[PDB]
Amino acid sequence: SRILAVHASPRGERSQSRRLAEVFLAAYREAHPQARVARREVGRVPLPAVTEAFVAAAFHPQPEQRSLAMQADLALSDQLVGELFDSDLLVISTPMYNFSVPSGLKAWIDQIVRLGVTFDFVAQYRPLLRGKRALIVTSRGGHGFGPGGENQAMNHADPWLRTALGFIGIDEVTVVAAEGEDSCDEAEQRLLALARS
Amino acid sequence: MSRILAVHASPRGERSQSRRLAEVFLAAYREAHPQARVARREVGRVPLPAVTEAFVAAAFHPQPEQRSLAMQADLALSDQLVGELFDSDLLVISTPMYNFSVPSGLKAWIDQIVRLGVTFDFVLDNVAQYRPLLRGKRALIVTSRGGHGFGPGGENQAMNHADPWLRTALGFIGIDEVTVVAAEGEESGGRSFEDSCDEAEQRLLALARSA
Amino acid sequence: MSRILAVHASPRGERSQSRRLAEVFLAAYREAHPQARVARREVGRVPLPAVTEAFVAAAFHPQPEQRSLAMQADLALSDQLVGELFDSDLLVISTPMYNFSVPSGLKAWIDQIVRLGVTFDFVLDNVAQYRPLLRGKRALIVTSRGGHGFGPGGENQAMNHADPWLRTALGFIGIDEVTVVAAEGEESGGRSFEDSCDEAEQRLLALARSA
Amino acid sequence: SRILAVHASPRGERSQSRRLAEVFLAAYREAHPQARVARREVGRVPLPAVTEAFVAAAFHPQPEQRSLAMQADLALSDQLVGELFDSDLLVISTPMYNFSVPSGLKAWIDQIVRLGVTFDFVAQYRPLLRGKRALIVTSRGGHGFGPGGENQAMNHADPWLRTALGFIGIDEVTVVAAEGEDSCDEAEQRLLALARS
Ligand SMILES: Cc1cc2nc3c(=O)[nH]c(=O)nc-3n(C[C@H](O)[C@H](O)[C@H](O)COP(=O)(O)O)c2cc1C
Ligand SMILES: Cc1cc2nc3c(=O)[nH]c(=O)nc-3n(C[C@H](O)[C@H](O)[C@H](O)COP(=O)(O)O)c2cc1C
Ligand SMILES: Cc1cc2nc3c(=O)[nH]c(=O)nc-3n(C[C@H](O)[C@H](O)[C@H](O)COP(=O)(O)O)c2cc1C
Ligand SMILES: Cc1cc2nc3c(=O)[nH]c(=O)nc-3n(C[C@H](O)[C@H](O)[C@H](O)COP(=O)(O)O)c2cc1C
Ligand SMILES: NC(=O)N/N=C/c1ccc([N+](=O)[O-])o1
Ligand SMILES: NC(=O)N/N=C/c1ccc([N+](=O)[O-])o1
Ligand SMILES: NC(=O)N/N=C/c1ccc([N+](=O)[O-])o1
Ligand SMILES: NC(=O)N/N=C/c1ccc([N+](=O)[O-])o1
Repeated sequence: SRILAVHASPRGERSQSRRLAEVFLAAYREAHPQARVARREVGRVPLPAVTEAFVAAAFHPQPEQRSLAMQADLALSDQLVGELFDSDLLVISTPMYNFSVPSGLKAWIDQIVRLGVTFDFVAQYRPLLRGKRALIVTSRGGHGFGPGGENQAMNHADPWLRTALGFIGIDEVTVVAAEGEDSCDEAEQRLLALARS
Repeated sequence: MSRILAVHASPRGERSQSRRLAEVFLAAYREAHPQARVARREVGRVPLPAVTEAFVAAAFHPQPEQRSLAMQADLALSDQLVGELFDSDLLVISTPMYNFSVPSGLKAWIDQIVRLGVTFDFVLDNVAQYRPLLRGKRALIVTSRGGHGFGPGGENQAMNHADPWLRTALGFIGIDEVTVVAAEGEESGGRSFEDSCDEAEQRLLALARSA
Repeated sequence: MSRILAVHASPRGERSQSRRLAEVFLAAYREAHPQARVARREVGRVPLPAVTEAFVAAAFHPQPEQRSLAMQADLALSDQLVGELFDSDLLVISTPMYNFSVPSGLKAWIDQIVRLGVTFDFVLDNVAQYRPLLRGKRALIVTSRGGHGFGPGGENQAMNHADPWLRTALGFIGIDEVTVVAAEGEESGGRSFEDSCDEAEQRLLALARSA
Repeated sequence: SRILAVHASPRGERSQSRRLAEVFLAAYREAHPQARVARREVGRVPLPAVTEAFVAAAFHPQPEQRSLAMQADLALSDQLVGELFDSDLLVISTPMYNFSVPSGLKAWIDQIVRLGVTFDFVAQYRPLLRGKRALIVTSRGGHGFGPGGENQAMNHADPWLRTALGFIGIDEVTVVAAEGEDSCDEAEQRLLALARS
């Protein structure tokens, strides 16, 4: 059982989403002693944004012909994609920042959605990832951003992740949210339950 | 004469359609308002710093005037970015749709300019109650998308977390007069994209002539 | 009353000795010159963009006035950084020694402000002949090092590629009046570092009182 | 024979140092068909600068006690160091930018000089890398920056690299420089000779 854990909060010890995610990971490890966890930090480390060079390389009509410089432009992307390919369960921890996700997490997504690698087209688009599942652990300052919540329509954090993840083939996605920064305890207890299965 | 702040979020240069269309609007605006001020803030071709833990600590410091000089340094870019907004009457954001949202640099720009006590505030009616601090401003969002149907009524409307999300974040700080001009079909190109770009230009020219 | 530009290159905040010592100088300068302008440019706690290929293409464009708007965007930060320098009479750089040189952010700041036709130029006496374009400026470099002997006469002088290198880069654009104030022994601390910091402060106070 | 190639120019096809380095690498591969080359791009990709968090983690008095967040702060560094450990020959290509190296290369060095990993102290310092050699391939706009050159004392590019590399244990270092951007041809031919041995 291989887990990729992507932490999106820039905060360390003080991060609630990171802490909850780590509570899940620890419980998961207890119940699956053989598990491996890979951590990809995108909160405390400045992940590069997509550049024009990246666009030219990633959408190259004949990728086998990419120059060495273009391959260099894609090397981080390839590494990030590889972590995803090698994992069965993707865990993403993230704050809501301004009704969406921290910019580093947007940057991660922008690196791993890759034509001919995690999606393709025939234009109609097709996902290429299979057999993967994801758990999103998110913390929010306010309230009512969840399903049936008063502010659901303002939530462009996790519902957006579902869209992007869905596009590349990850369609089994669970969200666990703590709001009001009781809800945390319900999340933590929800996570322990999820981990022991 | 509205003072304009243009925020360009495509990493692409001459080839950016979102940038190009926004520049059509700005030039046309300039023609009708020779003395109007236009400031440009690049967030696409320039890596804009993400929000860090030090930024959070400074921005949310309970006694703001007591921030160390180091903390002030952590907010210096934010202060510059916010200042540009305060100086402007009309905000123009040019942006691609990247993976059903905006490029990460634009997200980072937003994260820098939503500032407690500066562009929004709150009181405790225990239950924090938020209030926007920007007034008298308007925004124009000029966007380009590879595919089709991300606009209202579109087959893929629910997947659109780019401009609808921008409208929400801007509304939070008090910019609720927001217009969206979108070109679609950029990936397929053809003459359907030419028409879409043509319509976008005509729309932008009308807007510029009346702003 | 010299206008001052302070460029802080340590990633550390309250704990930065190089920053602290420079702030001692600035405060003391302020006390003697209440109306003096002081601008701070953070290059340590803020990731400053490296020079890119697009920057090179724009900065070295043979017809500069013909740069596209995208190219101008590529130089916008550089223009801001250069402008700060032009506005100043005295430049104060605070910097650690990091691996026998300066932190990468400070190197990036330098790479942004050495600009053809702006802070230096050249003619072809074929064999390019360079000329600095900054005049009437002075620099003060305040530095802190973990070890000892990196100064003149020091056992490790030849390993020092921090301030001696800064002096060379600044000289290239026309700042040849450069003073270096160094504290050493920061890693060992003890009372040898206390003395070194004390001497640095006394030196900086004298400089501030006469600048 | 394992090679780590660190390219420092932000320029792609147009980069002279990159091109010369690749001429060497190709020739080296011809003569040592079993060779492996790892490429670490630090010119066209924004390598993060050392931060206060990095300092706190890297100089932690009791590293085995580092929190997960601190380990995250060091994960890139650990990866960069690992590439170095796994290599026999380090090749660095770099422009001279303002009498030194591009800032990305300074940032790389700042990630790989690591207490207890590539150097230690007993204070007296001690290198920890062994059996490695390096080749620096550098391109300069001007002239006379080499040994015995009129401008030698202004050169804080490769002579500085020697210092930093020397500090962690890489003391067999060769510099091949092209100046005046004939010298290139002499470098290229110098590189082919070096590669066939
Ligand atoms: C820059 C920033 C933006 C935020 N935006 C929102 C928001 O849009 N909606 C919300 O409910 N809370 C918002 N918050 C509050 C955080 O979501 C809340 O503190 C969350 O628990 C932080 O996650 P973390 O503990 O993992 O760092 C924001 C906080 C910060 C620092
Ligand atoms: C990294 C990347 C992600 C993209 N994601 C989407 C997308 O999610 N939906 C879509 O319709 N088009 C998408 N596109 C296509 C672009 O939106 C389209 O090419 C757009 O014109 C780019 O804006 P620009 O021309 O101003 O640079 C994407 C393009 C890139 C390079
Ligand atoms: C990444 C790093 C590299 C360093 N390299 C050197 C060095 O090469 N020589 C030296 O004497 N001290 C070195 N030091 C020690 C620092 O120069 C010293 O702690 C200095 O005070 C840092 O400056 P600051 O206090 O303003 O942050 C290094 C420290 C760090 C964190
Ligand atoms: C930002 C910048 C700084 C430079 N600084 C120097 C310098 O200090 N001394 C020098 O001789 N040439 C300098 N040059 C010229 C370059 O070193 C020369 O173009 C070199 O061949 C570029 O390397 P590359 O072809 O691998 O990109 C500089 C060039 C640039 C773009
Ligand atoms: N009910 C709400 O609108 N809650 N919003 C919380 C937010 C949004 C932005 C921030 N912020 O601190 O930046 O807090
Ligand atoms: N989803 C669509 O129908 N059209 N958009 C095309 C996309 C989506 C993602 C990307 N991408 O390049 O990452 O292109
Ligand atoms: N070289 C010395 O004698 N003292 N300096 C200490 C150093 C050198 C490099 C580092 N470092 O932390 O990377 O510390
Ligand atoms: N003989 C010289 O001083 N040569 N210097 C060349 C340089 C230094 C900086 C630049 N530059 O283009 O930035 O070129």
